[PDB]
Amino acid sequence: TELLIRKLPFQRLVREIAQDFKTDLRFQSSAVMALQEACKAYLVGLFEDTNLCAIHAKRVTIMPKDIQLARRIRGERA
Amino acid sequence: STELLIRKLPFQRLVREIAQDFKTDLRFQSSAVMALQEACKAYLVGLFEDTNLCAIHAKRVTIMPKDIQLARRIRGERA
Amino acid sequence: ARAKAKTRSSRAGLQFPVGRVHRLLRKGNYSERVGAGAPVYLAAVLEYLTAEILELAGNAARDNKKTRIIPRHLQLAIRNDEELNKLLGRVTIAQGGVL
Amino acid sequence: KARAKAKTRSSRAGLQFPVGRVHRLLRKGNYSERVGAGAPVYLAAVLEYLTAEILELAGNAARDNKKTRIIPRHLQLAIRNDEELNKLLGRVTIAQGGVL
Amino acid sequence: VLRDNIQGITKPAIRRLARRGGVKRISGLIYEETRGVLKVFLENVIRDAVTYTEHAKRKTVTAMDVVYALKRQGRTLYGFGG
Amino acid sequence: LRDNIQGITKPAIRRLARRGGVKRISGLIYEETRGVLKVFLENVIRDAVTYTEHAKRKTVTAMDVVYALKRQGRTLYGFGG
Amino acid sequence: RSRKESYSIYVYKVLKQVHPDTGISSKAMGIMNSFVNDIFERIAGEASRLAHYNKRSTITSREIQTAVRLLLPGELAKHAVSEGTKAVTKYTSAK
Amino acid sequence: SRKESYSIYVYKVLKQVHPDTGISSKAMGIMNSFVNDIFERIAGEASRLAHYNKRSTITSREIQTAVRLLLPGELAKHAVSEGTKAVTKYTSAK
DNA sequence: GTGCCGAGGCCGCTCAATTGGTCGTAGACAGCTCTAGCACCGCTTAAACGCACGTACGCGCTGTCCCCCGCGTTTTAACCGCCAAGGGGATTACTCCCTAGTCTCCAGGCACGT
DNA sequence: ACGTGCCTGGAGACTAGGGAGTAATCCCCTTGGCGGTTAAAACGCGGGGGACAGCGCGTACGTGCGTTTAAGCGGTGCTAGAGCTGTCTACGACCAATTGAGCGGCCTCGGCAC
Repeated sequence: TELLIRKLPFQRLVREIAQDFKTDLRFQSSAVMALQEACKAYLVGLFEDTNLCAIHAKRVTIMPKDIQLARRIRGERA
Repeated sequence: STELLIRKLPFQRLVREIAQDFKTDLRFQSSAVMALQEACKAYLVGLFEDTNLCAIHAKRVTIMPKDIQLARRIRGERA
Repeated sequence: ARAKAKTRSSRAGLQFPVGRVHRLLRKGNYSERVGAGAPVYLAAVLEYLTAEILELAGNAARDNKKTRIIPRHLQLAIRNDEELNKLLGRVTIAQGGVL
Repeated sequence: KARAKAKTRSSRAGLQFPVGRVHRLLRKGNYSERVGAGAPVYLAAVLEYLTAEILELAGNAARDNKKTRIIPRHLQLAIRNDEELNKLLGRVTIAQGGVL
Repeated sequence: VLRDNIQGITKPAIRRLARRGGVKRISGLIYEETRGVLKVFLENVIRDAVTYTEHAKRKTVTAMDVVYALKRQGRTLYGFGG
Repeated sequence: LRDNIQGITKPAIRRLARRGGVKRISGLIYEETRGVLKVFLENVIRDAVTYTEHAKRKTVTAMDVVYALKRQGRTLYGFGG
Repeated sequence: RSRKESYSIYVYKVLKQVHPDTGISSKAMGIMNSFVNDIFERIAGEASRLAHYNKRSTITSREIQTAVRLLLPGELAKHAVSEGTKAVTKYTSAK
Repeated sequence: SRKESYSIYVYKVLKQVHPDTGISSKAMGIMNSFVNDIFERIAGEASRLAHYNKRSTITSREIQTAVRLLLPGELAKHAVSEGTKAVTKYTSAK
């Protein structure tokens, strides 16, 4: 597990979010594994865009403004 | 509605020159050229908005080819 | 003999055509069958969205001392409302001005 | 009476993918009222060609890593190391593609 | 019920994700921003998955609900079809 | 016809950039913008010509352009009739 | 002796309902037609997908409601669902 | 009940391109997802193409145009060639 | 105060929406099964965490020079109007051949066993 | 990983009908040419704003290490709910007759530009 996101905390976070949409919801294990895989892919792609924004400002340290710029150019809702 | 001139005749010649590499003896409806021009206007204005965002990030006020390249790379457009 | 014909839009209290919406749903290759309430629901939703956009655009035109809605006012209404901008953000309005 | 020996439409077209299953899927899916005779054959040929391309590049990746089997990492490498397949499958997330 | 589990994605996990994306150095203010971004993304996906589940009269979210919710974002996911 | 991308003049690019909020423009921006526009137009016109060829037509119509733009994820209102 | 259909008269009726003294240009009419058409195809396609996911052959108001929830954001979705439910209730109560 | 899948046809194509290579079950699942995704993309594009021209029938001409619209560059040329070859052989084969 | 044109109102017709009846089947509901999601517990050990510390790097400041903007002048080529030609899109009518549907048959693909 | 039974989805043959291919016609809308005349672009110049390199400082990040935390695993049990089968009834498709809604062409004069 190179990109180790731990199972139990992620499952608890997934359950917490779903409580705001429907009460007493169940989850298959494969549904949580799909959510975790999507989260990994999304975050790796966003960190790649963030690193391009940092290099463009002649930096090696990624900063929150880089993430904001990448997400704005992508068109993601702030 | 707040005029933003791209001249009709050179753009038409450009569209005909581009299209002749896909099919010879092609006709164009006039509304097709108007739609293409409107799409080009919108696309370029939005790209310059992203380019200006990229230029400010580098503490500049002058947009440069590298800003366009970064904006298009983040957008996902093919280089 | 039969009773006087009443359009389904009048029955549902709508301005949009329920019968035309049903015909388009049946023609469109969306499903084998179409329920009775589906065209009514769709017409109601379309009427609501049209009313929202025309309200905002009429407000925008009024703020310009103009009594007639033009594509610029529709563009202003779409871009000045967060919900409409999220719904209609990737859309190009002809002659609307790219801001 | 004397029915000839049945011949699959896959064998008539020289294909490995099932023409009959592709025809049934096209009919069932409410894509159109009617389906032509050659449309399932064309679709099955295209699908088989794309499958062959991807499996060839994944086998090359598996061979370059000296493994005798294809794993999802090899499919991810094959997709991302070819320009056309990256253009076709760039927006796609492969399960276990990055990590094994 | 336990809440504030977004802290469950730890700083070293974010560091690992960022190093796989090519990042060399990470500001200390990146972690909270990353947690917020992840929360927004997860909220959108889970909202559409729960809508798909509620439509089907079910009480359990399946892998196909997540796949359908992700697909209609434009984030197709392979390997959960069966 | 050969040199028509130069018909998108430097003042036109300056106007489009000003409308997008740009204050100062480098002199190397115009060739890059012309190349970007050429790529975009090539993609759109290729898909529109495919649509036209499917219909046994010789004239590209506004609906072909609207369909080509729609499948890029760029939706153009006001040319459907 | 031929026709092409549009939503112009209904959009005009709704416009007179909301802004009695305001008019609309033909260009804006075309924009409104394109908008209505686009929203119709979006909702119909989502409803068709929803019916296919559940192995159903009928598109009902439940499919339309779920599609509207999927496609429309936030308060727009909440108000559209309220309007559609109100209209369907009024329709079914009648005769 | 009985889920139909492309595993055996993908395995036949694998033994044609790499007769000594195997494939894991997870890779077969990714290949199944890929085949389904491509089938639904092409069929949807062909269905839209038929409706634009006021037609009721999806023929090989709609499939060819869908392949040319969806596949990029070199991929479209070879896919079109393979489909035309299959249709010609199928038409000749009684 | 005057002139323009485009948007609003009116009428005839014609075709698509409405009403009524019939019937086949899709789906809603009940009952059952048995699978898999959830909760608890104890133990281990991997991973996160908190602190210290050195140094790489972000950021502010300064100075030079280059190259963008604004302005005035000349050029050039878009554009509008008028005319002509002709290609080709849209419509209609006829025909024939291709696809749906039904019934019969069987062989490929999947669960079980080895 | 291979052999085997069976059972369900695919293939064969025939028929009816309507979808689509083809020919003919017309008229409209795209393409080309020519002249003038004017708006827009191209060009040159001068100045100063801004880009960029160099430098110093101090702060915050990466690394290492001992300690703490809680995740993971295996086992057990419970019980909700998903998936399947069977019945039956309401509901939507289909057809035929009726009629009013809606579309196109014409007439008018108002909101804007000059």
